[PDB]
Order: sequence, then structure tokens, then C-alpha cells
Amino acid sequence: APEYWCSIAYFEMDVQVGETFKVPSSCPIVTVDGYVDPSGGDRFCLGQLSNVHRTEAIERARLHIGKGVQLECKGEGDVWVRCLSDHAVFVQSYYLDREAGRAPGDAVHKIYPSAYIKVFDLRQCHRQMQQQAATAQAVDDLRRLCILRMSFVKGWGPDYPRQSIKETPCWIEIHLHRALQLLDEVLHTM
Amino acid sequence: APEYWCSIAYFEMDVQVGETFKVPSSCPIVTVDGYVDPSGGDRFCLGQLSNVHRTEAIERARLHIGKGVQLECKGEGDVWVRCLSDHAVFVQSYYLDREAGRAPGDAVHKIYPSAYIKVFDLRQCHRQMQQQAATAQAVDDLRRLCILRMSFVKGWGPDYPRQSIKETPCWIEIHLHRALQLLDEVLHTM
Amino acid sequence: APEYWCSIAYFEMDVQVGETFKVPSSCPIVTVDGYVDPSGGDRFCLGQLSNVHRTEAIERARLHIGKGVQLECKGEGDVWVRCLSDHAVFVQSYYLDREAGRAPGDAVHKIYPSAYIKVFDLRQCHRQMQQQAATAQAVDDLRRLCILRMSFVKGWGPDYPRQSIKETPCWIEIHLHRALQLLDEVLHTM
Repeated sequence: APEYWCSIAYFEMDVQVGETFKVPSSCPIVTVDGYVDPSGGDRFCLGQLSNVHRTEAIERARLHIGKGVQLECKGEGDVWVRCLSDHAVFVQSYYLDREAGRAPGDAVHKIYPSAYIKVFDLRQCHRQMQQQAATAQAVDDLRRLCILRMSFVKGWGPDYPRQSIKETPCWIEIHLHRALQLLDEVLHTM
Repeated sequence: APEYWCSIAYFEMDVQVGETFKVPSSCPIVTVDGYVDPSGGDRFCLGQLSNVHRTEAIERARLHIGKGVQLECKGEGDVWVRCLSDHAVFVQSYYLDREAGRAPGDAVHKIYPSAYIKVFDLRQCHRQMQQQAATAQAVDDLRRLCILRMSFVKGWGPDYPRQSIKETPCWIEIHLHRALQLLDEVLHTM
Repeated sequence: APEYWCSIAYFEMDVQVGETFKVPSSCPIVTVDGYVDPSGGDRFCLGQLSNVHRTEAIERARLHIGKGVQLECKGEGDVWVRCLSDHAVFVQSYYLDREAGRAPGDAVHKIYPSAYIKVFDLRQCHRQMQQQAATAQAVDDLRRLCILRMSFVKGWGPDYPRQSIKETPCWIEIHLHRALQLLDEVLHTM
């Protein structure tokens, strides 16, 4: 159904750097690292990208993204993250929120090196959007359910010196295409 | 001749949001709405796009783009707009300027809900660019003749609190490819 | 090996304008000019691009890019520049630095009208990255070796009123794909 199972935008603080990477449905697994190969098919390298506003602090952090992470889509649209770098990663995920009994969105999840964790569930997502839309009928919030965000080196949130992800030196925002298609359908039945 | 009959860039105030959408010549009609399907072929959805600088005022306005508009290319490059939302749209068009006896560029045209209006004429455009180039010979101005701009919710101009389109919360700039090809030819005969 | 032998980003001061142009390996020669054809395959036109932050000074300079330059890839990845405009061009190239006995990066090279000069050598590049990486083992610097930058009208550097290229009204940054692939390999053997 989707041409690309996802599209990824990389940011350094509140600036988007480089262009959006679109992962074909033919690449179930995509790696995002600090390397430099621009060929980009099933691997999105952040090391060769320029940013005229880059600071030494951002360059310092980019040094630590190393092997980065692998994003894997299982089935129609279930998503898993595998932390390949030797530095912990920080993920914003509604699925992980629920699985931690944390209030929706009110949590940043630290994924340790070598960790292979599931970060999104399609069906759960579909159920939640229908219920959430239905309750609304009795889109900016609903779309966030189909998006994952990940900071590569600095954690953000309450117990950190950083209030928001846009305050981290290097992060990505992942748009789940199949999830968004379902949301589009839902929105039309409203 | 053109691969894409047009390319569209969406803005929120003076910031371009999302990437440029390119409409294949195979899609004579393209819809631009406030929905969220990212599949984008003959439909450019603005609802799923993020903007780290977005304000509540911009989110309020995006709420009103709804079904948006349809841009249709008739023949080689004649363009028509159909207002699908239940909110009026505001178009900058040299063709509409001439048809309103308004000074070139000195007008913003309000297109009401359900309205199906012609906003660009290829041949007129071709005639005007030749005459205008010829007079110049006796490119920033000439290219504007091949561009349409449209604000989705707020009108701008003299009788409005907004001086320019870049002051509106959500708008698009449409580049007419065939028109630009003709302009390129003209410029080489100068 | 590479799908695109290079990708080019255009800037006006410190703002990237338009999207990145990707040159297929099928187009050994690509022309970058001040014209307006958006078809862009083996020719990247800067004249039809908009920039809401553009100043009259930038428009004045864009007026002088005219026929611009041709970038040619000879063999696997040797690069030559041909100055087609009647205005001199200003290139940042490590290859040209070495050939001028200038300290790496500490030079801006003026290429005069009609000049057809070689600005990059693949093998030299490969040798330098290996040596440079090896010395480091005893990536932001290494990647610059695979990048060419060119200001179209204003020269920058010590003997000019402009300290950096991001201070020029119109310039491009060219990423050499094959060179970057070699660098990626090198980095993995570290």
C-alpha cells in the first residue's frame, strides 16, 4: 500500500538539516548513522551533511552518533528500534508511553546500547486514533500518534537540562506512512 | 513536454513548510487540502506536516483549510482553481488582474466556496512575456507571470490587516512549468 | 557505482534556496546558470527560484550569473569547471589549494571567463583521505575534501570585504558522490 513505509527528517536543535529521507517499502530495515555514504536507500547517513548554523557542541555530539540505530518495520507497520551505537538513544513513542503506564506524550524513553525494542504497534495505533477521533467528535494531536522522534545523544525532558527535543544537538522525526493512511481514512469518517 | 506541469511550495508566514510537491503531467488535477495522506501523487496534504515554529494562530487557520482546493491544468497549460473548502481562498494571479482591469500584481482575488474559476492562460502569458521582454530590451519580473500564489484562510493586501502574503498563516506558491519553459526560450532570444 | 555523480545546493548568503539538485551519472556535464528552465536534468537553473529573504543586492548579483558554469566529471570522478559567464567565478577546492602550494583550505581561486580548469582529482583525494584518516588514527574535516564550493559573483577571503562564502549573495556547494563513497569505506577501516 505505501510506497515508502516511512520518511525521516533530521534536525540539529530547531533546524532541519539535509532533506527528508524516504524509505521504500522494499527496505524493511533502515539504518540511520553518523557515517557519510549519500547513496541512501536503506541507510540514511548524517555525517556528510552540512549545516551553516552548526556549533562545536553539535559537532561534538554528532561524533557520538556512530553506528546509530536501525528502524525496522515488521508486518504491515509495526516498528522496532535497534540501538547500534555505544551511546544510549532517547525515543518519544506513544506505544512506549502506554507500555510504561506513563501519561500520553509525558515520557522520553532511554534505549540502551545493543537494545532491540518495539516502539510502535499499528493496530494499537489504529484503535487509539478511532477512539480518540470519536471522542473528539462528541488533527494535530491525532497525527502525533503516527510519529516517532529520537534524539541521538542528549536526553530531554523533566530530569534533564533540556526542556524539549528541539533543544538536542541531533535528532530525527519519523513519519509512519501506513499509520497516516489509516488516520486519513478515520478523518474522512468524521 | 514538462515532466511535472507544476511544483507547489507551502508556507506558514515566511517559512516554507514541508518539501516541494511536484505534480506529474499525468495528474491534470491536483488537490491541496488540510488532510493527512502523505502518498502525494495527485493530492498534496498539508495536515500531516510539522513546523517547529508553528504558532496556535497557524494551527487555528490550518483547521480551516479543510478540503482545500483543486488545481487543474487544461490543455497545454491553462490553469483553473476550484474552491472545495467552505472558506474563501485568496489568489494572486496576473491573468485575474488583467480580467479585473487591475494594475498588474496590485490585486488579491477572493474565490468563494464552490467557485470554479480560471486563474491562468498560457497564450496570454506567452504574449505578455514576449512583449514585456521586448520592452525590457529597448528576469525576476518576468518569472512572476508564470507563478500563482494562494493564501488559504486570510486575505492580504490594502483592505486587510496583512500587508503581504508572507504574513498569512498558510499559503502556497505554484510554479507553472510549461509557462517557465516558454520564458526560458524568450530569455535566450534576448 | 554512484546513481548521481554529485548533488548541488544553492545558497544566497547563509540561506539555502531551492532544493538540492542531484546530477545523474548519465549527465557527465551539468550546467548551473541564472536562467529559468526548471526541467533540471543536466542543467540546474537558479533564475526561477524564490527566496522570501532575498535582498536587492542579491537580485543585483543574480543578474550577473548569466550563463554560469559547467561542471564536468571525467572518468570515475575527476571534476572540471568551465566558466561560461562573462563574470569571474570563485572556487574553494583542496585540489586547487595543493596545486597553488597554498595551505589546505586557506585559498579562494578566481576562475576567469571562458576558463576551463580541473578542480578535483579523485585519486589524489583518495590518497589524502587515507593518509589524513591514518594520521587521525595515531569526519567533518575529511568530508570537506570531497566537496567543492563556488561563489558566482563575489569573491570572499582575506583580500576581500567578505570573510566567508556564506557572506556572498549567491553560491553553490557540490558534494562529490564517488569521493564520499571512498571516504565511507576509509572510515570503516578505522
